[PDB]
Amino acid sequence: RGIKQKTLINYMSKIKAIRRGLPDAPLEDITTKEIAAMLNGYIDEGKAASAKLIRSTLSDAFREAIAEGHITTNHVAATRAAKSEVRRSRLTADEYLKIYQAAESSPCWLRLAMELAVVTGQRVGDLCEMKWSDIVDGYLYVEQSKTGVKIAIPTALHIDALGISMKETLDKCKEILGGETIIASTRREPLSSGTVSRYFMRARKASGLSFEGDPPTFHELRSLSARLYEKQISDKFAQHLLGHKSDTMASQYRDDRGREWDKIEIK
Amino acid sequence: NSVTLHSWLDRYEKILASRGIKQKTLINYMSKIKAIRRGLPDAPLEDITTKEIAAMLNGYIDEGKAASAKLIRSTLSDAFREAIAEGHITTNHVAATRAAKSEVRRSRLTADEYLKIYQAAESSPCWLRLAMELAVVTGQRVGDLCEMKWSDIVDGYLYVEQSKTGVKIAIPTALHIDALGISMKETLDKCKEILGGETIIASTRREPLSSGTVSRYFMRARKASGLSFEGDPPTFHELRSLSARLYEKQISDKFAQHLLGHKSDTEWDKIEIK
DNA sequence: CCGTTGAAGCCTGCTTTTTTATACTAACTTGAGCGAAACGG
Repeated sequence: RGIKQKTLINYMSKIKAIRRGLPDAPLEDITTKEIAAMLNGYIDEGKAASAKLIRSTLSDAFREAIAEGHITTNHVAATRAAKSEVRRSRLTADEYLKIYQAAESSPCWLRLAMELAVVTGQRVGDLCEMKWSDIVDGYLYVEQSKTGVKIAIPTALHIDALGISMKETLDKCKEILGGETIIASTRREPLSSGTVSRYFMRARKASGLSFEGDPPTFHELRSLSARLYEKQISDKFAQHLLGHKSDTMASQYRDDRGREWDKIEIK
Repeated sequence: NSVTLHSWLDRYEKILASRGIKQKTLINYMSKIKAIRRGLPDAPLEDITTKEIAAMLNGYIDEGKAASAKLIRSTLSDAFREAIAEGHITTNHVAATRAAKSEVRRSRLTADEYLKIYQAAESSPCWLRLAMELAVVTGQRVGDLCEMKWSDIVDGYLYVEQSKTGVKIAIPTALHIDALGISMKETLDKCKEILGGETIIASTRREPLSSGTVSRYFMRARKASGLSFEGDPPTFHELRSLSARLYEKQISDKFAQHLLGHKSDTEWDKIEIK
């Protein structure tokens, strides 16, 4: 079906759980009951999001089965899908500096990757894949991997809510870090995306904070960046920099989720 | 009684013959029907299962021809839908399957590549070079480029009647590509001196040429140049795609759309300050 | 300075007003087992 590598692994992770939670008996013999018995078994453990992906992947498995002469109906399209609200909190500006000072004990690239992920508002994965050759005439050509949307971030961008410049942070990664990638390690070599966030969680718990539910993360730097880019300049600006095009998430990525009250001014 | 699959496919072809469509179009469907003949046994429609339909479909998907599977699946489905209308069966066992999503793998053409092909077209006759520059200066399709007569040119214009869509436009004899070094006027007059016939693009015998030979000989100069690509080597039709790509950065985007013959709208965007 | 009268209060059946849809697609994030680099004897 032409997949993007990683996505394929996700499916296999959901299929390996079905064969372990459901007998290897005939498909036509598989009633709707035995499908909800296993499904609900993962809903009580708090894994509500898991039950949604398992039922969606298992349901599609039967649609293909019906197409190849195996079964007549899908007994998975009869069960309900478990809704799951986001428990991940949002990051604030006053919380950003706190983690900034708690990253002192941490390597140097962590204090630069955090400032570069809030000034450009780029994805973590596409943040560790940007070479110094992707910067021409003061423009940072970034090609996302998720959606695959290309953009150009001008070096003339700075946040007055944190006191950081993109031209000052960029050059601060050429001397301290030094490498083929804007964000390298202590060995002048690239760094995985599943490690840049790891070192960020350490300073989080060490900074001694306190949130409601699931604590923020490195990915939250993209949310805080857009939240500031919406009041600093405009809304049409923090909609293209993130690589977004639709007009449905421009209001969802603006929410607060119950962190800080939406202060309504005279305007 | 009178059932069976094949018996229906014979009474189905006549139905499409009265639909009132293009000639070449009707032929495309026929080639799909013949494939179904040697792809499925001769038995009543109510006996054909969804399994056998997907067994033949996927067989063409694995061979590499995923695109063909889509049309054959979309055509075979129409036959049954018209079969139910007559009262033959009750259900369409083809609407249960799923068409295989195919991605276009025909590489595009650049400016450097075109220059390498035009020069390699030396061994080729004296009408190919003219057909190349013309197909890029007009950005028209190979089908109409062969049906262009010198009578179409009226007071500095170029009346072109697209056969595919049917759009009617007039390309002025003042255009000029500023990237390859070609001029509409200088190109047309070059065809009146060298060629010399009733049609803008003729043969060495002063006679019109088919649209299947214009792109055929173009292929020879493609593999003779010695250029490597990624996927399937571009074709003569790509000159139309290269034409627009150039005019969009030479004049305007609204100009390329009007030149190609489009009406409605349907890479590295810039993030402005405001 | 005890006894009657009226602004409220819940039970039921309506009568509206704000949110979220369905689904592949593509990631992100905290374990834990594992191999190589770098410092202590």
